[PDB]
Amino acid sequence: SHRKYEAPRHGHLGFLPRKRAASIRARVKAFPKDDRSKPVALTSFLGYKAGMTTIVRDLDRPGSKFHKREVVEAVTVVDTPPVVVVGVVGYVETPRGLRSLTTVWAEHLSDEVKRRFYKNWYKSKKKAFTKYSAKYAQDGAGIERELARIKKYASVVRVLVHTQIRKTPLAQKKAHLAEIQLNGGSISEKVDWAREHFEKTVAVDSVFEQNEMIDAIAVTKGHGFEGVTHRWGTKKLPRKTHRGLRKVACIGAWHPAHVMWSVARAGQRGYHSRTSINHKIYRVGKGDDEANGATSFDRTKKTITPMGGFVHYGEIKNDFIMVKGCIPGNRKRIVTLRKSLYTNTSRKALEEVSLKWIDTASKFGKGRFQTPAEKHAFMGTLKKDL
Amino acid sequence: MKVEIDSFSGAKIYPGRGTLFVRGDSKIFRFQNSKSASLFKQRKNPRRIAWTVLFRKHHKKGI
Amino acid sequence: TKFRISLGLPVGAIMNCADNSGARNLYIIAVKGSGSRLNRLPAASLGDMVMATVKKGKPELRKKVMPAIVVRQAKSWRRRDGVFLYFEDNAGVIANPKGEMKGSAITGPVGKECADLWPRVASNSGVVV
RNA sequence: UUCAUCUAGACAGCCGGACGGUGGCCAUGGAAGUCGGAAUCCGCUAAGGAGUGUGUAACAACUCACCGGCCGAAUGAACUA
RNA sequence: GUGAACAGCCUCUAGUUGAUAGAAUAAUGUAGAUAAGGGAAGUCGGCAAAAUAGAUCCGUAACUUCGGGAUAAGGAUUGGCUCUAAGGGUCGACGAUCAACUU
RNA sequence: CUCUUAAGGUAGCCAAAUGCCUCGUCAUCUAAUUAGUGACGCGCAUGAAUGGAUUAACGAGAUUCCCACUGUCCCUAUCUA
RNA sequence: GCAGUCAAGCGUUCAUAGCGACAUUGCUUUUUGAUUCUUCGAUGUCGGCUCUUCCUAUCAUACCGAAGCAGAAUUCGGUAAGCGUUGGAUUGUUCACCCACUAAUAGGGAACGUGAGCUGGGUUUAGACCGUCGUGAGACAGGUUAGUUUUACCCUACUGAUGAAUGUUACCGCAAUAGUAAUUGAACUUAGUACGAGAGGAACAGUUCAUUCGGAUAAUUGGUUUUUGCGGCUGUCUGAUCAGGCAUUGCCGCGAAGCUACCAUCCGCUGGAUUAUGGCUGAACGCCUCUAAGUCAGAAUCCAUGCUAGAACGCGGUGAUUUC
RNA sequence: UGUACAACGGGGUAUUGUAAGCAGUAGAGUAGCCUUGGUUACGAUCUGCUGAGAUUAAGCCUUUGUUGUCUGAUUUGU
Ligand SMILES: [K+]
Ligand SMILES: [K+]
Ligand SMILES: [K+]
Ligand SMILES: [Mg+2]
Ligand SMILES: [Mg+2]
Ligand SMILES: [Mg+2]
Ligand SMILES: [Mg+2]
Ligand SMILES: [Mg+2]
Ligand SMILES: [Mg+2]
Ligand SMILES: [Mg+2]
Ligand SMILES: [Mg+2]
Ligand SMILES: [Mg+2]
Ligand SMILES: [Mg+2]
Ligand SMILES: [Mg+2]
Ligand SMILES: [Mg+2]
Ligand SMILES: [Mg+2]
Ligand SMILES: [Mg+2]
Ligand SMILES: [Mg+2]
Ligand SMILES: [Mg+2]
Ligand SMILES: [Mg+2]
Ligand SMILES: [Mg+2]
Ligand SMILES: [Mg+2]
Ligand SMILES: [Mg+2]
Ligand SMILES: [Mg+2]
Ligand SMILES: [Mg+2]
Ligand SMILES: [Mg+2]
Ligand SMILES: [Mg+2]
Ligand SMILES: [Mg+2]
Ligand SMILES: [Mg+2]
Ligand SMILES: [Mg+2]
Ligand SMILES: [Mg+2]
Ligand SMILES: [Mg+2]
Ligand SMILES: [Mg+2]
Ligand SMILES: [Mg+2]
Ligand SMILES: [Mg+2]
Ligand SMILES: [Mg+2]
Ligand SMILES: [Mg+2]
Ligand SMILES: [Mg+2]
Ligand SMILES: [Mg+2]
Ligand SMILES: [Mg+2]
Repeated sequence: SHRKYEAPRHGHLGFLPRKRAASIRARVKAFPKDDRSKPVALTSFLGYKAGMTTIVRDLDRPGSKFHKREVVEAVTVVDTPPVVVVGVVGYVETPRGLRSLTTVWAEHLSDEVKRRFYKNWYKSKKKAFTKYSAKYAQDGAGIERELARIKKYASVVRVLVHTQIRKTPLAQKKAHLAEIQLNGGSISEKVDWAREHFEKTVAVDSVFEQNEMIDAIAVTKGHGFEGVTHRWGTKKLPRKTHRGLRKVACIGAWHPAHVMWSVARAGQRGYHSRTSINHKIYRVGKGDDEANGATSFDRTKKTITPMGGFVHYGEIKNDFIMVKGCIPGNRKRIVTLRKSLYTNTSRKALEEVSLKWIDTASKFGKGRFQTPAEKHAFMGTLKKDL
Repeated sequence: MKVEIDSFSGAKIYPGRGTLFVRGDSKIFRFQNSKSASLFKQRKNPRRIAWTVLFRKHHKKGI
Repeated sequence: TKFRISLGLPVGAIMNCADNSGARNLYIIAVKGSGSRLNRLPAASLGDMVMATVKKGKPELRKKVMPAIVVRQAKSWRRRDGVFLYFEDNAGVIANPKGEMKGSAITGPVGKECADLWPRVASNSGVVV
């Protein structure tokens, strides 16, 4: 007989299977459509989620109840030191999809990216790319031949870039290497851009700008094996239930005489690849710029780092991207920020946000002071110091 | 933005921090955190709570 | 016309009557504009119009369904300016379906969202937040 | 299949006419061809119904049956499986 | 010892240290807890849980077989410390000496 | 007025743990009540030691409402072994 | 139970806007019967809770056609199951009924889905009471009260998790296939405008929010406390002090981290092809004709974009490949 | 054999709420003494040193300090 009271199904069947992502770095499965009149540019960037904070800004939304008023908003900080371009990959199109024809690497690779090709770096002889670097022996004839092949072919061009994880406070020391599509015209000049940027750094400010809508692609925080109640949001069974209540009561009818794929089951929760779109960049700040956390309204010379450091992360010392709201992935996780795949014009995008104040109170507690100088001024002199 | 003052402890309240309590008589109390909020609800006197600005002022601490 | 306010007054909640209509409390039986979800109680927030009965109060006002407007919540809710605020009690005022108050005076403070949503409540209100 | 129209011009198509006796008689507050009953007529007639519709409170007025101007050979109706 | 108490809790004498262990801390469990706002809307049904609770003082309705109901209902107080007052024995209207707790 | 029995259900009580019709009718209780209570009684099929009616007190008996209380629920979360 | 055909009539006129007698053709298996084919060395017997999926005879939402469609509202109908279809009082109840919200509170199937998922209020063991019946033991689709809900560790299914084999190993990728998701409302304005004698009274475009759902996240607020972190308190033990033990986490207040809440916040894409339908040209049938050839637009539909997984017997690029 | 790693230490951050000890013409009062205005003793508590003390990664941040560690086993060939 029928369900006898309608309810929406629990969970989204389009995010199946709820299995662990095959890699800790979520793959970018779609790049922005190529407009071949614009200059050559990366379609994405690699960063490390540092943590969240809060900002105050005047809302610009005519017709809204809070128009020209002050709104407090949550923001996520992504430590984004410049990425080192170390190679180029050419992609030809086939009746069976895109296919990598050849990859041309830079002559010199840093130990950061070399560690990525090693499970046991400490006891290896570090022979990686030693014979490849010999292709630059006298004139780089083989490198030029491969680049000529990429120009003659490879309707899609991607650069291989790696993070400078040594500039982050992470203990990993092993760089993250990824392919970033080169948008802009003339595959020939895509290859020229890649070759000219071999062994060179590209900063996040050359990829992204303020008020831009971007997408965050990351593996979510893992939670291990989870019951249906929290994995799918199913109703808790009554307290009277024998054999447990954090379950689904009926996991299927008599026919089909099988548990169906659509029924909520206990299993792995979190550590899933997610691509969340339309996150507005609130700041493109620079590590070399002190007063990173300052605004035109605050003028207090302070960095983006909260007092005591970002909890479980450390201090931001590099370029950083501050996006509105929250993004998938936990602190210290590698995330990929990609340009939006469409042109959003909705007055939520295209809104020019000007931060009035960035919170730098300690996230290790109920932080009361934005700066150590402010703590000094409020508290007065102490016994130890001050 | 304007930095508020804790009605109980006198600590600086930055935007989003703590809570705001509107009493029956429409008096407004701002608490920087749940510690001061809970002490106020317990009806403790800030003049007796040794870490508050009011206590330190009444006891001539720091000045 | 108003942002989402954390619902703190589900069906069956009894709030104080803040008007001078002679009612002492309002008993929530419904929330206007509330959605549908299995087992989910209709719940009201500050500024919402509810359907209510007078549990204690004037006998002429008791034993019937009437519109009411929530003017105090007592459940902490977040304003867009980042302020988490709450009242000491849940309170509402008897009104007609068009939002005009049955009483002529408000006792105690009134939420800004409720005052902005309902001009008659704002006109009869004293302290707003 | 059966019955019809047709080079003595079939049907369709465009345009002209579509009167007089006559607001025919009666029921209706008013009904003139046309909400309704009966009578189902002729003179002019190639031709016109006391009326095929639209329209009017009733009129008036368009419209079609009917006959014509033009083109020039097949066409129409009811049936059967 | 606390406490009205052979209650509960801690300790002395005496006895035991016996229940297969080690490492991790997923789901679901069994046992024990907490929870914003609402307060039975859950459910057959307040099931389960929570709330109350000792003692002192005040106050206590209907009904009643006058015996009860009754701890009705409903209130207030309670720590520590320093004191004050009252309540005795024995011996020779008073003196000497001795003494334990309850208010 | 009749037929009629041994006598024809008296005092009481009731949609009662006894009433089919029935979720009876009225009132109250609620926003809403096949529930509860108070009434009514041509009562399928109430009723007098097969005891009737009522009763203070008592009840791990059945039931309704109210105050307090709460994770029973809204709507779940967290912690310990 | 649902749907047709005819058309005497209703509909002021007018059979077919909407209906529709007398008749008649069907469909369905969510009624109840009929039967007794399966099961009596046993398929757990009501209802609810929970959860998934399916159907469409479509309540709502999308786009439309018709009206006795002026507007508003409404009615009939088409494509359409993509998407939603509720909170409660009484009752074990299915059913019913009422209150209320809502865009709507559509109807159903899945062994009258679902008891090694629950529950056990009812029916339907044994106790007991009443009424009627019986001489009686006892009977009662009559009422009432109490009444043990057992087992999975196997196989498969499902959910997640490893993994041999391809020379080895490592990095970066491709994408067959499978899944897929967003939903609905309100306010402002349009506009007191179109329409209408008036009463009343829209819609497109735009804006701000909200509902239901989903995926994340913990800056803030709240919850959680074995941080047994700090403080306080009782009883007792360590001669007193200091500092501690025990009270099965002794209790209380605060409590960082972590986890977590529409109790918090953030985010949830745009192209093509179509259905109904409305058209273009245009014969059939010198006219007419959206249709026959051809063709335009067009739905919450479909397929893509995008999103999830990555075939462990699909593929590509690239690095290093053992002196002994 | 290092912008190495670890264990401690330091600092920052955060939590609680002012440690022990000493002292005091603080202390409701009480009991002695004699030079009769003090002194001695008991005293919940109060005040000062003292926003002190304690804890702070166990999944906080940081570190010119101190101390130490850094070749064990198995297997893999086109
Ligand atoms: K059988
Ligand atoms: K917390
Ligand atoms: K102790
Ligand atoms: Mg349904
Ligand atoms: Mg969630
Ligand atoms: Mg059980
Ligand atoms: Mg924090
Ligand atoms: Mg907190
Ligand atoms: Mg329910
Ligand atoms: Mg004693
Ligand atoms: Mg609670
Ligand atoms: Mg509470
Ligand atoms: Mg209450
Ligand atoms: Mg209920
Ligand atoms: Mg219910
Ligand atoms: Mg019930
Ligand atoms: Mg109980
Ligand atoms: Mg009593
Ligand atoms: Mg009492
Ligand atoms: Mg009688
Ligand atoms: Mg009776
Ligand atoms: Mg009765
Ligand atoms: Mg009830
Ligand atoms: Mg009897
Ligand atoms: Mg069996
Ligand atoms: Mg079976
Ligand atoms: Mg259909
Ligand atoms: Mg069944
Ligand atoms: Mg089963
Ligand atoms: Mg069972
Ligand atoms: Mg069952
Ligand atoms: Mg039972
Ligand atoms: Mg029995
Ligand atoms: Mg008998
Ligand atoms: Mg011991
Ligand atoms: Mg202890
Ligand atoms: Mg045409
Ligand atoms: Mg065609
Ligand atoms: Mg594979
Ligand atoms: Mg340290």
